[PDB]
Amino acid sequence: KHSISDYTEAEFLEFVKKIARAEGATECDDNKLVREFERLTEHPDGSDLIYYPRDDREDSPEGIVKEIKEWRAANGKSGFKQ
Amino acid sequence: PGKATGKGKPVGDKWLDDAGKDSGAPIPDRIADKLRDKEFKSFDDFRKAVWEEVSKDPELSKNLNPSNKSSVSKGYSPFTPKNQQVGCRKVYELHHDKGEVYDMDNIRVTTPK
Repeated sequence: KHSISDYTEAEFLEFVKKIARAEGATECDDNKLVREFERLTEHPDGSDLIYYPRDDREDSPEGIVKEIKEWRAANGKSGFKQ
Repeated sequence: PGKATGKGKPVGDKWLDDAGKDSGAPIPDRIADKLRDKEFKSFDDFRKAVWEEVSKDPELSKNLNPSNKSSVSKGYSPFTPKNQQVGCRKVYELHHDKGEVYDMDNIRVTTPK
C-alpha cells in the first residue's frame, strides 16, 4: 500500500481507528501513523482532522473518514480502492 | 535515576494553550502533588507518568478530544495543533528551563514551535 487509493474505505477507517485509539506499537509508531495519515490524505489540515476537528461534524474515526472522503472527491483527487 | 521534586503551579481549563506561548505552561500543581518524591529510572519514565497523570485528572484532560485522551491514557504526549508542529515533532514537549532533571519547578510544557 502506497497511496490512499490502495486502501479500501474499511481499511482506511481501521487505520484511523488505530490512530484515534493510540494503538501503535510505540508512541513513535503513533507519530508515524499520524504523519502517514497526512501523507495519504493530502488534506491541508493534516493532524488537526484527528485532534482539533471543526465543530460542524462528528469527532470520531467515522467523522474523520467522512471529511477526507468528501474533501478528496470535491477537490478532484482519487479515492478509496473498491 | 532520580526522585521528582517541586511544586508546579495552579492552571486553568485551557492550560495547554499556554504551552504555545512564550513562557510555555508549568507542570500543574496537582500533577506535582501526585509525582513528588516518586522515584524514576529515567526522564522518559517521568514523562510517561506526567501524561498518565494528565489522563487521570478530569480537569487537566477535559479540553483534549477523544483521540488525544487515548494518547495520554497510554502515557504518550498529546498532539499539538498542526500550526505548532515542526519536523516530526508533533506533540507537547517537556523542556528544562535550566538545574535538576526531575525538578518540576524547572520543567515547562511547550509546543514544538
